[PDB]
Amino acid sequence: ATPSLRGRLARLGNPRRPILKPNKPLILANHVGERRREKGEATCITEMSVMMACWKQNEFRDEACRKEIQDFFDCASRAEAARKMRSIQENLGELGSLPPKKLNKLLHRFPNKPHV
Amino acid sequence: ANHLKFIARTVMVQEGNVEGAYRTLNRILTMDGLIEDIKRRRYYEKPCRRRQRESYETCRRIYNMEMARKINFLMRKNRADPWQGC
Amino acid sequence: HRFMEPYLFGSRLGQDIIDLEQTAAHLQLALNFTAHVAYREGIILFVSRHRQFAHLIETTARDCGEYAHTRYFKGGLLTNAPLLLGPGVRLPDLII
Amino acid sequence: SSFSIYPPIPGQENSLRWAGKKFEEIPIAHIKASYNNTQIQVVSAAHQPLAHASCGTEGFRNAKKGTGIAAQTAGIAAAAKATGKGVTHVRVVVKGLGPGRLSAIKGLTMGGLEVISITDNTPIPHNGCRPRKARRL
Amino acid sequence: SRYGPEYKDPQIDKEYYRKPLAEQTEEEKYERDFKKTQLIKAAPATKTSSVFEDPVISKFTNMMMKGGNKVLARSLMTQTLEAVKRKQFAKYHAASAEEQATIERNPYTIFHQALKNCEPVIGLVPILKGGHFYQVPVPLADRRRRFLAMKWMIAECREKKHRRVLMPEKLSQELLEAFHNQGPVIKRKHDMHKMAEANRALAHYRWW
Amino acid sequence: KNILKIRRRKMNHHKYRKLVKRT
RNA sequence: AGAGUUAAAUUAUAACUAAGCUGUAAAAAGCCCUAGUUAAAAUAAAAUAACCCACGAAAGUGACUCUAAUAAUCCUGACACACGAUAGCUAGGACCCAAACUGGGAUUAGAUACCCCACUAUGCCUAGCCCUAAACCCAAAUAGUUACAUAACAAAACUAUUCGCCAGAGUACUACUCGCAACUGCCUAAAACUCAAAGGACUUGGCGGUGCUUCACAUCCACCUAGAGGAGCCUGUUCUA
Ligand SMILES: [Mg+2]
Ligand SMILES: [Mg+2]
Ligand SMILES: [Mg+2]
Ligand SMILES: [Mg+2]
Ligand SMILES: [Mg+2]
Ligand SMILES: [Mg+2]
Ligand SMILES: [Mg+2]
Ligand SMILES: [Mg+2]
Ligand SMILES: [Mg+2]
Ligand SMILES: [Mg+2]
Ligand SMILES: [Mg+2]
Ligand SMILES: [Mg+2]
Ligand SMILES: [Mg+2]
Ligand SMILES: [Mg+2]
Ligand SMILES: [Mg+2]
Ligand SMILES: [Mg+2]
Ligand SMILES: [Mg+2]
Ligand SMILES: [Mg+2]
Ligand SMILES: [Mg+2]
Ligand SMILES: [Mg+2]
Ligand SMILES: [Mg+2]
Ligand SMILES: [Mg+2]
Ligand SMILES: [Mg+2]
Ligand SMILES: [Mg+2]
Ligand SMILES: [Mg+2]
Ligand SMILES: [Mg+2]
Ligand SMILES: [Mg+2]
Repeated sequence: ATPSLRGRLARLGNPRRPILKPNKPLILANHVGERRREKGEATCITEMSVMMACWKQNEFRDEACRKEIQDFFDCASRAEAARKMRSIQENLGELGSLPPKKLNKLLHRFPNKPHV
Repeated sequence: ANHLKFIARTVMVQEGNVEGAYRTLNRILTMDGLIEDIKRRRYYEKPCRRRQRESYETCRRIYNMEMARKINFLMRKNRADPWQGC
Repeated sequence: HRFMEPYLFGSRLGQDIIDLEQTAAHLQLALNFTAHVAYREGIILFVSRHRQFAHLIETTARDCGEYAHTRYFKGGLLTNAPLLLGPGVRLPDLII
Repeated sequence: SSFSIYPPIPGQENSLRWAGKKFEEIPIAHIKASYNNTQIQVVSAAHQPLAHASCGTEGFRNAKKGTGIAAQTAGIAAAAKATGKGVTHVRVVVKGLGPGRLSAIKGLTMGGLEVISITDNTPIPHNGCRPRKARRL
Repeated sequence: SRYGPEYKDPQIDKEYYRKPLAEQTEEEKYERDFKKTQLIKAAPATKTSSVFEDPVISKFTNMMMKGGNKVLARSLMTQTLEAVKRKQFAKYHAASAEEQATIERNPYTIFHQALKNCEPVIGLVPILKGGHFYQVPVPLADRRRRFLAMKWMIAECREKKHRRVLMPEKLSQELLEAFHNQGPVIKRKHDMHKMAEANRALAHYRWW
Repeated sequence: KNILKIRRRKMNHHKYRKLVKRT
């Protein structure tokens, strides 16, 4: 549940030492934060390792082993396909909540009233 | 040390699945808060900084809980408007 | 609202209850004032911003022969009337 | 198919065997994954060191051994030496949070060791020794 | 640039249109291709419906072309093909019966095989980190690999030859060496692979 | 803001400490 | 405030294995009496519980057990009395770990800094001093009200009884006095002289080697082609004449 807020802030009516020192006022805004984009990372490292394992033992020749190189090519193709498709699927769907653009309008429909 | 070994923070793999067992253990540690504590204990933090971090985290948790509660409350009104054009 | 306390009869398990004696007392005066304004050839504008009964209010105003406003109320409508409506426009004599 | 992720403690009477040996006699693999290096030591149940391999022992360098590929290679290097002495199942005990944490665990399987369990024995003091000061003053 | 975005690339394959009834998946697309009023660009002069032309050969000729002497580039390509054909025929006639069943005289297949042999597998990308540039190993696209394979051979044959030796004569020897996996192009590919194997530990710097 | 006066007082105190150390 | 105890980690210490360990964006230095696993006293500190908000006048206090114990039949009130975080001093003891200073290694034009390594005072116990903090929740104590009423921001505006302070700014947490186990110390604390300002809050631009999203199509990179800077000449400049 929501953590208690009674007796936390520094106010004239509060007799004790304040517990929380908010950086900004605890006012519920009418817009949620934008979804952060995930930082990318290198891919197919484990397959490049086994591809170079062929070269290190076979004096850098591709006629010795072929399955590792083909698997690395398949991994590169799959990584490219995932980079292309996920870049448009993730910004569209989250599977757990509404898009931030719709959430902002929903919050503007029923905003908070810090005043009056 | 004095406790018995292979009891705490131990997960048994299922049918040779190691990647999933490692993810399960990582989730165990994250939910128990050990990952954050280990990352924090690499360098000592002064008590003033610890208090500031605790206050900031508490305020952030309160704000996030209230925002999630309001989102769940207002989720009903996401339906299509029946009085369009009036 | 803080100013609704004198106009409330009480609270029935959280829900406030409005007394009907004062409701009727105010409504008699309101209807008398509206009828006198209509009798004296006054422009009556039914204003309401609520997306449930907009069509009903528009039909009621059409039947009455008075004017209605149930859409987005523009900024300088009543104040900057000579620039929002026309060169010389007669403002409504009653707003409901 | 009732499977429990909890370890099979010796105090119980469950009948689980790997290659005919009980969970207590299965060898151990201590993987210390630091922020700059990853070391693996495969020992027997009697605490007898069987195999040892670190990222620096594979011809890497200062910043080269700190990556996950170095730990993945060290896993295979340790697994080869473990299999050379007749080891088929091992209990992985991880120590420390580093980039080559899961890399060594999967490198063991790549090198041919079947992991039955992953134990996270990371030293977390109960506010004991004071660590070093923070960086970026 | 004069063609608008609505213009679509033409299809030159005649067998694609000769038998549209052999499959139904292509029918659903080729029936709506023209229904949407899709305009088609003009067919380029380089590309035609001839069966003796290859896109790889056309790309190599375009890369070898200097300025706008397409006629000279085409003549050089034809002379290189003639030279490799005659050099293969000479060895075919000089060899015994057992080698005749193994030696190949078709220039197109040996050209394609040499290009594939000299195609690199992975490349290096310079990434700036900490104020210094690191050559991170990176998988390469098919077009990039083919372009590098062609460019290495072209650059080697343009500069590493004697003045009296002509471009078709040098290219004929280089194609055979690449096909047999002995050429300096293959040596350069091996050098690139060894550099990538040396810098493999820096592959974590890549973020894609 | 008030940091200007704080820094001015800090500089004065530092100079006074250096003078005391020298003399 | 005393007395007793230690779960995790670490270490002095032994055995097996192995060669590096540590170190950073990258390196170098350092240790190879090194590293991993198994056992391991002493010192230091006291993960989660804590999304708890209690105790104490404040400072401050949250590993466990025991003893003593948290004034006032409750207003304000000092220069009087008693306390008073960290740091520092004196004498004795302990010293895992961290670390002023220092000595090396990086970077830089310089780096007596930020980065890494080793180590000292010190942080740890007893007694005696020192009595300072952005000792700030920058909001005095005691009993109240939501009446009138938004300079601005911020923690909304105010009553009744008091105490302590405030008279432009710099000079100035200064000099000269008194007092103090303090002697490079603390409290109190001016003047000459210079200026017409010194300041608090806010608005709009601009900037940001702040951060988060969307971009660069000859544009930044990943990449392509053709050139300049090398030679002669033409031509235009800057220089001597
Ligand atoms: Mg209190
Ligand atoms: Mg603030
Ligand atoms: Mg500082
Ligand atoms: Mg000054
Ligand atoms: Mg004591
Ligand atoms: Mg212990
Ligand atoms: Mg000792
Ligand atoms: Mg060295
Ligand atoms: Mg504790
Ligand atoms: Mg009391
Ligand atoms: Mg009193
Ligand atoms: Mg002290
Ligand atoms: Mg010491
Ligand atoms: Mg140290
Ligand atoms: Mg130095
Ligand atoms: Mg003190
Ligand atoms: Mg304080
Ligand atoms: Mg004050
Ligand atoms: Mg007082
Ligand atoms: Mg205003
Ligand atoms: Mg003055
Ligand atoms: Mg002072
Ligand atoms: Mg003084
Ligand atoms: Mg350009
Ligand atoms: Mg030219
Ligand atoms: Mg030039
Ligand atoms: Mg020139």
